[PDB]
Amino acid sequence: GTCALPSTYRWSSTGVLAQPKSGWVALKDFTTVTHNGRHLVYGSTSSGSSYGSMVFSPFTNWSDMASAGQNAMNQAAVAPTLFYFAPKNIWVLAYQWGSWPFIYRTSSDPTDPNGWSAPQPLFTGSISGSDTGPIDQTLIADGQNMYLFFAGDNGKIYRASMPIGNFPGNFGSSYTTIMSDTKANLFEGVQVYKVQGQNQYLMIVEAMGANGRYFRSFTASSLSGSWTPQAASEGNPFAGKANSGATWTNDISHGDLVRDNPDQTMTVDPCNLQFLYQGKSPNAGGDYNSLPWRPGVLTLRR
Ligand SMILES: O[C@@H]1[C@@H](O)[C@H](O[C@@H]2CO[C@@H](O[C@@H]3CO[C@@H](O[C@@H]4CO[C@@H](O[C@@H]5CO[C@@H](O)[C@H](O)[C@H]5O)[C@H](O)[C@H]4O)[C@H](O)[C@H]3O)[C@H](O)[C@H]2O)OC[C@H]1O
Ligand SMILES: [Ca+2]
Ligand SMILES: [Cl-]
Repeated sequence: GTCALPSTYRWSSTGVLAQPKSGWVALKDFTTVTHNGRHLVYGSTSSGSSYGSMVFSPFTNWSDMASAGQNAMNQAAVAPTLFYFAPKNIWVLAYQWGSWPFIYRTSSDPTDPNGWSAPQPLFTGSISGSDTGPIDQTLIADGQNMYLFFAGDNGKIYRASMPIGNFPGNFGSSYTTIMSDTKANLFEGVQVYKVQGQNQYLMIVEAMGANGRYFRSFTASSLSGSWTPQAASEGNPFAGKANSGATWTNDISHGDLVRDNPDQTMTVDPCNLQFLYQGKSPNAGGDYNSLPWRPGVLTLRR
């Protein structure tokens, strides 16, 4: 009853799933789990001037995302990562920008945008040759170690680790540079998952293609191991204009595979793979920060 990841990906897509509430021009950078049988989605927001964050009211079907309440967080958690940390029975929301490069907060109730604890440092390091600094963290643990992965808008992917028993905690300043390519090839939006039923981990990285944003995939047998390109070109992407089946967007950008198990292992089921992504009208132009990004969901066609 186990499935493998395909070598070539083909998706079908929803249309735009929701419009930003009054005061925002974009919904972005989604992170999602299933919580009590419902979709639980955090994201960045943009007013065009600054980024903030929000959580949607829980909803059972993606087709009902359009009517879900949009609940602003009073303290911004830009480009968030949401998961349940089972060893301490606590929810974790990690994010960028504030007192430290990466930050996290904890909660016993992840549906509440303002029930999160005081911010704690997640990462305090700095990288070279980046206009942004550390960007788009994710967190993932195996049975032994908690890993931090992140990007730098500069062609590099970075990794840090600690024994799981030391988490929640600060990774500190140290990191490993694990991948290095052109800025376009390894840009941002990095995510890492355990492939359920396989001795395999899946990494996806957002790249800048000729036709728009797309994702390149890599696999590893271990979270500390080397990453092998999988579907890693614009013509044969993990997800992009070439294979999304989306008509409303030519961009497949920063989001999260749908995680049915909300825990720190970031486990995905290759038999029912879905991708909650951000896209935008091909006609939308202007300053990056003002782009009208919207949620969509891809469903893998097997
Ligand atoms: O609490 C306070 C903090 O909030 C504060 O955080 C700072 C907030 O501003 C941050 O600057 C942003 C860095 O990230 C950028 O997003 C990039 C922009 O570039 C995009 O890529 C471009 C797309 O178009 C192409 O043509 C072009 O070639 C690409 O480069 C990319 O997709 C985005 O992710 C934002 O635009 C910046 O506003 C800053 O880093 C934070 O430090 O700090 C103080 C603290 O007290
Ligand atoms: Ca993310
Ligand atoms: Cl490491």
